[PDB]
Amino acid sequence: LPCVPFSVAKSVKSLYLGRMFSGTPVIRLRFKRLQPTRLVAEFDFRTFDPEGILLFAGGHQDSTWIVLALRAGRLELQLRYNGVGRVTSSGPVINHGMWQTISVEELARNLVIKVNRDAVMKIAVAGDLFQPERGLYHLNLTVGGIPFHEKDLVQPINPRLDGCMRSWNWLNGEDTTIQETVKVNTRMQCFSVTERGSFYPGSGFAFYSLDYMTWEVEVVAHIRPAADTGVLFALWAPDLRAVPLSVALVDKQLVVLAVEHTALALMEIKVCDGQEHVVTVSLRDGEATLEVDGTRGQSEVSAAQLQERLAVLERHLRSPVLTFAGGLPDVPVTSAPVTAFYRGCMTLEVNRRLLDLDEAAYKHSDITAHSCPPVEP
Amino acid sequence: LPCVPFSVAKSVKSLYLGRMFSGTPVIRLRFKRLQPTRLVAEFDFRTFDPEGILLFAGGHQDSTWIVLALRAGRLELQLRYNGVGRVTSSGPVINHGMWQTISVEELARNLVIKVNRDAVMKIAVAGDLFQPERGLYHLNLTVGGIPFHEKDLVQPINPRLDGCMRSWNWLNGEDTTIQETVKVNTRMQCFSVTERGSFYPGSGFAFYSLDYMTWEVEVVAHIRPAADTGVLFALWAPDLRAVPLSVALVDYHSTKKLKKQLVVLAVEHTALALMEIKVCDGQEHVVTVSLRDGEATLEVDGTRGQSEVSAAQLQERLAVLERHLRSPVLTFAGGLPDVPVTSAPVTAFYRGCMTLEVNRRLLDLDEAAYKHSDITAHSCPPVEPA
Amino acid sequence: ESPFVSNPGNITGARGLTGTLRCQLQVQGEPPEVHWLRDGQILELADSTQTQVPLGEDEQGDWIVASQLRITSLQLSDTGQYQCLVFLGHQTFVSQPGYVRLEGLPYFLEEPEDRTVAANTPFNLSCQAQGPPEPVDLLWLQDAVPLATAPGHGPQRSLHVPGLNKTSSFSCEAHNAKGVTTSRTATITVL
Amino acid sequence: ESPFVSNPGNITGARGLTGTLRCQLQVQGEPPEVHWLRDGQILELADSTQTQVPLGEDEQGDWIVASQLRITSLQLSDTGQYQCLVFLGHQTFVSQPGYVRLEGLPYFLEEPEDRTVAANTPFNLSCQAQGPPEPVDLLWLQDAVPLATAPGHGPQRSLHVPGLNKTSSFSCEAHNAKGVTTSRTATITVL
Ligand SMILES: *[C@@H]1O[C@H](CO)[C@@H](O[C@@H]2O[C@H](CO)[C@@H](O)[C@H](O)[C@H]2NC(C)=O)[C@H](O)[C@H]1NC(C)=O
Ligand SMILES: *[C@@H]1O[C@H](CO)[C@@H](O[C@@H]2O[C@H](CO)[C@@H](O)[C@H](O)[C@H]2NC(C)=O)[C@H](O)[C@H]1NC(C)=O
Ligand SMILES: [Ca+2]
Ligand SMILES: [Ca+2]
Ligand SMILES: [Cl-]
Ligand code: NI
Ligand code: NI
Repeated sequence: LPCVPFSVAKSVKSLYLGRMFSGTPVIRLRFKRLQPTRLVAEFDFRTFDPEGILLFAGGHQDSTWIVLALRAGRLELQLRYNGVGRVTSSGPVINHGMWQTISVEELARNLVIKVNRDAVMKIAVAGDLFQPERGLYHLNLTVGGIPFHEKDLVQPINPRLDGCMRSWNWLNGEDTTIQETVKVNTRMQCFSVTERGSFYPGSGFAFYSLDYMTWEVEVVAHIRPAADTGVLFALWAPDLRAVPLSVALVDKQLVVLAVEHTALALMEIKVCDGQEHVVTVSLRDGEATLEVDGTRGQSEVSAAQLQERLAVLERHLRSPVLTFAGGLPDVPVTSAPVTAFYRGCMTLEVNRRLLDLDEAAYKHSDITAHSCPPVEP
Repeated sequence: LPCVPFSVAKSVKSLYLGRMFSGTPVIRLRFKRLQPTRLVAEFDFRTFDPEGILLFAGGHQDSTWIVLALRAGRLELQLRYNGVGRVTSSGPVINHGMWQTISVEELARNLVIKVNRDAVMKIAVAGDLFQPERGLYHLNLTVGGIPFHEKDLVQPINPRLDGCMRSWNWLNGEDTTIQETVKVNTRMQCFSVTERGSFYPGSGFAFYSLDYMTWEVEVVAHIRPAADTGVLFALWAPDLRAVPLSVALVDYHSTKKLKKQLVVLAVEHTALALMEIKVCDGQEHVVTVSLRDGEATLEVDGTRGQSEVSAAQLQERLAVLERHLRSPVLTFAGGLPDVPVTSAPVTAFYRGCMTLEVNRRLLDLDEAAYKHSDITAHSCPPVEPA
Repeated sequence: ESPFVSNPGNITGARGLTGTLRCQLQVQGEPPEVHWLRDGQILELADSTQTQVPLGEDEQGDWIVASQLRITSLQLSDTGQYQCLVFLGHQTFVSQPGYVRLEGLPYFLEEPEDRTVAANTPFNLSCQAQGPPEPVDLLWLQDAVPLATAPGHGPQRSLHVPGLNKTSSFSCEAHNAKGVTTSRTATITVL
Repeated sequence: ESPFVSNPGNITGARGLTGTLRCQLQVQGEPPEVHWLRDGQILELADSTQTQVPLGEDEQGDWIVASQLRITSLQLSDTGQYQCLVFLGHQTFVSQPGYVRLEGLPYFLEEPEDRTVAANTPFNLSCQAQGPPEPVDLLWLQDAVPLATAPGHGPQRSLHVPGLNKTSSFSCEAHNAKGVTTSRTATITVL
């Protein structure tokens, strides 16, 4: 039972774009109109994810379409029009964690994109998004991803977007259907309030594959825990079942840097106050240093053991290793000091490079890549 | 402090139409437009009042305009189009106490009135309500009353409308001003919930110029009181200060559930009948009085008592009534003016919901000679359930 | 039982009204196309919006599909029984029927025409109106005063004037269950 | 005493935008008419709406009086300083001013034109856009391949082509503070 409650209260009239790690669109609309019809789409939107896909509108993969997206926190519009692709980015920073209105519309021979009812992109285009087939005009529209492969975008992008949508208007339709089905599916609603970071509810983990090559292992963890024990970071060898390295919490409340079952350092924290703690680690043959909020923890090894624990770690790093965040697979409990899943808010830099949970090989669905809920007072 | 409490809950997002007994509009809008413009006016409406003015739109008194109104609980549209008066009345019942959308538009060569997005009147007209003046197009609009005298309508009507309005949209403007000033002026807001009756909050009364001349005085009061004391109905001789007839509530009794109330039929200072009643149980009750020379009977929920006078006393009171009634007399409802407590048992203001039939005719507070402002004419708030 | 989770409602109202019908359903794995049927026959040229929402992590998981038909101007030809159709592999499911009826105020087929006459001399004015709904009761007016007491009484389709001695006007009201439509105002010029 | 309770706000935006300005006030007795001033001149032809709410049952009691000016399609001749004006007796009152100005994405004065030329022939294309906001940075594209590292810090305004051999295409992006607008794509046919 958590020591710090996080205020996990969702918002019923909202739509979470980040639900599906697959990148499958969260919504797919199929339009069929009798008159020639012009694309208009308005919605309110809020995120910290700097990269992802808001919407797609058009037809076949290599026919004629648009994609509204985020890259480096700014809007980007990709068009293919008759097999000629073009990408355009401009406008203000979007991923600032505040609701704004966004809107795409076809206006004259142009595409107009606005933030807060004020235009940031006006793109010149020859021809229309709607298209004739069997005496009707057709358009497809998808949210939170595209209906084809990121490969074949004008410019590739990691479509996974931890963002929140609300007050949507797709083609001035009145179809309270998305709204209804969001009401009865809380996995489709986003936090009522978001804060920077990535949230782990303790139900699973994420993993990567990273080179650590001579070798080093620098890890910085900006943690705000909801539970006194849990694996923040860990390496793992699929074949030998071993945990060459681990960094966890335990209780009555301290951090631990370990190789295998043996702990190489310890350092206490009052984790259940709800403050951001900065857990930092460094490893390289001869050396092994665990800091916390600037203060160093003293080692549980002579030096004759340390060299012959770092020797094991470097033997493991010549083999392949999965870097894990927020947990571990089932392992012999004699293989590491702590193995339970981390609960709380965490941000990891490995080797002076920030981890993007969207860029993982695997991520449990309930982990939110770029938002944490607030702590409840 | 009252034995039965009624809800004081208002609706910040609502406009009360019956705010002013004068009949003056609760809002007056004035439009100037560059392009020629068709009138469009939507709003939600709720009332029990079977008669009054929803809105006026157009120009000068005699020139060209429309008035949308209620009469016999149904919509009525009046038009003047160059000196040609005309009136149409139709559609379903409106004054059913339930919210509904009403709309008016200048669509085509017609006026179209809708209730709940479904047309109830198409009136053929040739002409525009917006009038050109100085390179611009003008139109005046006023809610809950007209800008000119009610006699100069196509059909006289009593504009006073105890009705509530919300979600209005005048010509698709985005002017949150009415809304704002309503927030700050609770007098302009309606009861969140309404029920049939007329609420006397007990700060004032109302009165009429009724004739009782042979002679009858018949009164049926349907009441649901808040306080245990107050005047339901009474007659006033303005000259003599006297109170020829009164029907009131009083109490003092002596058990736990303090009964305790009586109704008192009374000529001037002496009672004629007294009947116990349970007004403070939130239920409706029927006090009913029937006089005529020789007879004087007071019923409470279909139950007579027998009098407080010998019969010799009864005649030597009914002859005093007979006398008062030969002269002009004012018929009071819900209280009396300041008078000696020697002239009539109860002089207090009545607190609560009440309806009054007098001589088989149903009193309409909008028709009153005077009607204190806080007395709502055709709606009561509900009872507070603790 | 079938894959439909809600069935098309109805829409009944006057010519020119825009309304919608919608059915929604739940299927397993990539959803089927939902077609509409007027009176048990495929609608080939109709404004529709299908809305698909997956419920699992994947496109192989369950889906909530929902089609909405749009009628923009409700003309009479749009009348009848509507229902949804989905082909699920080698099997054919259909929704419960929704109905679109058309009803509204009366509609004039004849209105009183201006006339000029010597008078005091006989003449006749006409006034015909139809629904639906039926019947439609007529009410005459002379100089914008009704002549009779309620729609239905007295003169109806034909109004005979023994003859006036002074220019006058004549309107016609047409009432049915929905409400009233009022005719042009004929002016009868006299010499 | 100055009767104004709230003075005009502002409308800063782009062409075609529609916005309002409102000022309200409170007065004893019948409310006066309120006039709108641009740059000291009363606007004799503007969309306006005056709202009047009486506060007592009396019309000689107080009144709240709003006015909103509507600007249906924003354009430069509207740019300026707005304020309300009322007469009370032979004394006049002016509200504090509000401000309307135009601001948005670049507008194209001249876009690259279609042309036809022989191979290896020198020719020139043009691209002119203005704000506000200034500056406006330009960036040329040939067959969708940006001709420079970033907007502005490249070839601007006039582009000199030494000559082509295949048919090519040319666009030109105008970037300013508010964002970007992109020219029509010009095709240059070669023979
Ligand atoms: C819109 O997307 C739908 C799928 O949601 C496309 O439907 C498929 O299209 C291909 C090519 O015509 C067919 O072979 C498939 O069998 C279709 N599947 C279904 C379920 O209908 C549709 O073609 C797309 N249309 C446009 C204009 O983008
Ligand atoms: C709209 O109503 C206003 C009042 O709010 C009218 O103004 C009055 O008009 C009379 C003439 O009919 C003038 O002599 C008065 O000076 C005005 N009185 C006030 C208090 O302003 C105005 O004429 C109406 N305009 C239209 C087109 O109906
Ligand atoms: Ca992302
Ligand atoms: Ca009334
Ligand atoms: Cl309601
Ligand atoms: Ni009859
Ligand atoms: Ni630069």
